[PDB]
Amino acid sequence: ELDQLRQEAEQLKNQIRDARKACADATLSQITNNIDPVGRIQMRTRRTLRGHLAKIYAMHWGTDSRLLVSASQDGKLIIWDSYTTNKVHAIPLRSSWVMTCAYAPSGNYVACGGLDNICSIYNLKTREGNVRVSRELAGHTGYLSCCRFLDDNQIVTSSGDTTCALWDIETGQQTTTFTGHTGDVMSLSLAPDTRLFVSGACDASAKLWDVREGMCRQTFTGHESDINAICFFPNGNAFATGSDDATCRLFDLRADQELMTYSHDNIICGITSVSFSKSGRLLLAGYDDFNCNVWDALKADRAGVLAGHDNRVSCLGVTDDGMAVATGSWDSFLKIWN
Amino acid sequence: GCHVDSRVDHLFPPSLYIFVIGVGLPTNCLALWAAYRQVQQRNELGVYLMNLSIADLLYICTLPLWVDYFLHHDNWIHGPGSCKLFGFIFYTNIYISIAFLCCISVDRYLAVAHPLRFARLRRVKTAVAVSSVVWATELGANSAPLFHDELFRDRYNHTFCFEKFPMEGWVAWMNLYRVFVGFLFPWALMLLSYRGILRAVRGSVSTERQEKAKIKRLALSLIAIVLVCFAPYHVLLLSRSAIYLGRPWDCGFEERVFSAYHSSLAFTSLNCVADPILYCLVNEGARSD
Amino acid sequence: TASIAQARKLVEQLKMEANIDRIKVSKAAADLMAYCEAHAKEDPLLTPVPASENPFR
Amino acid sequence: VSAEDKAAAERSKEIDKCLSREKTYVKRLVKILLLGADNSGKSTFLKQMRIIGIHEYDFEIKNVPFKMVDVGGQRSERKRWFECFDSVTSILFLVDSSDFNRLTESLNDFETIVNNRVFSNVSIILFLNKTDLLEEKVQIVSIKDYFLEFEGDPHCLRDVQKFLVECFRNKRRDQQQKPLYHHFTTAINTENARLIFRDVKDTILHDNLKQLMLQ
Amino acid sequence: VQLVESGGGLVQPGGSRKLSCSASGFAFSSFGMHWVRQAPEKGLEWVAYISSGSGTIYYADTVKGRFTISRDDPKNTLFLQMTSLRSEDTAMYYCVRSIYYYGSSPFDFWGQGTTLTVSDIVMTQATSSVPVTPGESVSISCRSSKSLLHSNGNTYLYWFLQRPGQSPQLLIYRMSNLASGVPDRFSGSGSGTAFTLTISRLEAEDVGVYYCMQHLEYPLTFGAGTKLEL
Repeated sequence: ELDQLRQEAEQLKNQIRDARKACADATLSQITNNIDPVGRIQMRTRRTLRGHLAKIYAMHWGTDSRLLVSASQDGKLIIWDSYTTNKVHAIPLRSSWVMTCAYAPSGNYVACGGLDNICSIYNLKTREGNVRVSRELAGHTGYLSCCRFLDDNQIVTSSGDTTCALWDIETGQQTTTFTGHTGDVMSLSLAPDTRLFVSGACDASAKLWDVREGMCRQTFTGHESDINAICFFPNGNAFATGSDDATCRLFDLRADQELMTYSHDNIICGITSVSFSKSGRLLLAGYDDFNCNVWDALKADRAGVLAGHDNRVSCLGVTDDGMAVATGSWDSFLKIWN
Repeated sequence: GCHVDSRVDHLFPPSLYIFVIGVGLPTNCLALWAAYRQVQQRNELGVYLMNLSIADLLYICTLPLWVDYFLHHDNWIHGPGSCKLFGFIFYTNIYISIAFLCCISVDRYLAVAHPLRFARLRRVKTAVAVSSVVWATELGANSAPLFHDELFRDRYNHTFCFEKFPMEGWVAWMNLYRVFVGFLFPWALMLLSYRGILRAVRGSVSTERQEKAKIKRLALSLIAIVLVCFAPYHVLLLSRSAIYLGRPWDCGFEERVFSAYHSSLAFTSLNCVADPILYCLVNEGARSD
Repeated sequence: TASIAQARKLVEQLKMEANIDRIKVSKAAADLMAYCEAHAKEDPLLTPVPASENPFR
Repeated sequence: VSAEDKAAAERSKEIDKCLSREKTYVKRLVKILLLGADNSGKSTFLKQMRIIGIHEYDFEIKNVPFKMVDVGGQRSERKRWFECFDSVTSILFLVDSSDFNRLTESLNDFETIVNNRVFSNVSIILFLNKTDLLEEKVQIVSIKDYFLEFEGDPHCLRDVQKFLVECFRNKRRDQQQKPLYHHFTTAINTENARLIFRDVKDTILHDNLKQLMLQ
Repeated sequence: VQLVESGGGLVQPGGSRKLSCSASGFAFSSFGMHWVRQAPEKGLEWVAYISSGSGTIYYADTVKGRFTISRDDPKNTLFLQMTSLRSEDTAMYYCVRSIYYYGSSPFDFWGQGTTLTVSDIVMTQATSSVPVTPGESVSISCRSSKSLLHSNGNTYLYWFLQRPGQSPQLLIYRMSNLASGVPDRFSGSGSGTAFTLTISRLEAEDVGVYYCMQHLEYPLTFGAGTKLEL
């Protein structure tokens, strides 16, 4: 019966909890304490990319590590050139509210989404020379938060109606759907192996989904508020997340435990974006304190502050080659660090 | 052109300037500092405030040397170089200073009265353009006296810089321009401008009793302090000029005004302290700044 | 019994989560820090590189 | 530098000038957010507006750019993400004044949106629609049967109007930082656009006073 | 897309004439335009170039002050004016489209052009027409004087093909990259002042005259070319 169902659910919860308690031996701090400190890290603003009109919300890099795409709430998609500070395209938009952008690995397509409940895909390479929209995906009943590419015809979409789905571009209809998050999904990331992905849905919960199998594998719960950012460790067996509890965390997909608690007393604001570094030794995080901070994976001691903005940092990214780090905030300016 | 009276006024101008330079220099310096932040926030009024702060300090910097004209009792023995340079600054920049107080008043009338028009006139780029024009025009109109040398010997081997008490030369006619146009017209624009803003606030609904009282206090404060520090000097200046223009033979009233002219000139320098404290310290936000 | 079905799928969703093979935390901690030693000399963010090859420089 | 980067720079300059052209039109823009119920008559108000998901309607009054945003079915959102409309200068609230059962739910919705912390820089305007029936039910229907504080006789039109105005005004917490205008207008009237323009004018006047003079 | 050229015909020595070019099928404003002439049975030559938005105009040193170039955006038309014609100007004219930004394909489309009859870095393209049979691989080398390796790590040399009775078509741009709609059998590489085009397994419709080009600094230079045919 339903009461028996509750009893079985509680028993399964107890089994999972007991197994997780059994798997623990020591702490990551204990394991990594004789390791040498990374040292003081001081960086400088090398290039400022001015030209936007309104607040910038997100940006994404590319495979060539030269071209980046930025988007704002005025309704413009501007593609920049990092080295020479020369604008390449300025794609005009129809809907003036967007909250995500993406760059195809091949370099022939860009995507964006917002409150229109519709995904838009643009074709950069065209004989005429004008960037034009190719497909207009529709079918969601909630606002689109984040979108990422997997192939030249496969895209992954997360929405606020507690659904995540995978589409076929030419076909224009969804292939698989993912259900199980109680709250609305906010952020997602793709594994380097391109066979699994993880996302958080504002319920202090992280779930791992499989592209081909189509059911959730594991679930992690360690926070006390909505999760705002997520990204993958370089290898592919760890992911880190940040929330409004002013605390970041690191998990393991094989051990099934949380390892470390990046925390400090002075910070009382939320986390906007989180990204790793090339060798998995830095965990940069964007705070609401009108600044950004740099942490350590195995020490969790602060290294440096990339201050220099006048408002809230909203996006963060690290180039594929491992050269530069980009920041975008509501002052309508992008800055390229080193 | 007769013996003048100066025994009554010996130390009032020199001693007062010491107090003003000690107090004026910091007040306008922080006023200059606060003005920079204003334009840094894309606010126009920081530019007009910035210009006024620099000019006031320049007059302050020229005072320690002019008090030597009342301390050393050298009757301007330094030489012709100072007389054609520093006498120019003493009698010119006070009248450039009034211009900016008019510029701020017109700007404020273009925001409170009509906050949805004149976007191009309120651009910072345009503001600097008019600022240069005002600067250049004021220098050119008053440049004429410096070209002609002004050094005249007196009875006790004295020498008056930029002044003479026979009213010889074209100074008498140009003084008419310095008073009728350089004083009354900018002060007239101040009164018309600040009366209009009070009319609009009376029709405002979001404003409360507390905020309405404060703006009335400031408006009459700015329209009264200007007259206090300037009117007594220019009233006598027209009178002493009227003697030479009307009856050159009469000189007794020219003798008496010589006592007050040096007395009234020092009192005018108090307006160099009115501008900083009344535009920076009064504002609560700038006070927090 | 749709609500009973919803509770039903919840039990099974746990039954996948019941059958997962796991490892030790020390073993897992070993995997992460080892990857850092291998690529220590390839991350410009840790060790500044000279200005000659630096493109933004 | 190579006869090609020069052309790239020229292309960049053309794009920059194209953006700078739109900057001026962006700067002089006034945004309005419309939130209303099903019976509020928002459809009729929007219909009469133009005779003289997220939908957008643009119109011009006295050579001023205006922009109205209509949000339907997304008012239930209660997360921080939806608070991206943090640059609007005024929020309209069309409300029914006929049915005293619906008045209650309208009051809770008003409480829901007006006390939100992000919208602490918006001049809230409240248009009481209908106001043609209420003149015909005051002498017929007694509003005392729904609320228990109305001292005045429900047949008194002015007393009922004061009742409703006080009930709406007292709903806002945190005293009052930004003002709350109100008017008794129907849908056939044409001066509502002028009323909105006047209210926005007063709001901008207050903002300019605070920014420039009193500080 | 289609580009048409007109305004050509027989003329007497002296006088004047205006040429016309028609554009239809693409964004005319974004693209820049060139003019290229060809002697009856000889090589090619660059004439002029107007940038996007009619910002900058460059002219050839062979003739200057007698030619005028202008564009008309709303009608998608390009026209050129000539005065004081000379016997050296007896040539059939071409129109060229080019765009400039990171990762572009300049000099992609060539118009058929028109005919007319009145009454610097140097390239060494030895002609030495090599007889060839189908299925054999060939290599053609073009020589340049100044090193074409600008410090930005970019080589600026192009290739072209012109079948008889047709217009030149782009094959390889920036020394390595292939163009759109070209077989993968075409391949090229080289180094500074060392340029070679390695074709593999010749097929039909490969007869014609090839050309090499520079784009390092104005003015532009062409070459005679080799007739790869048997």
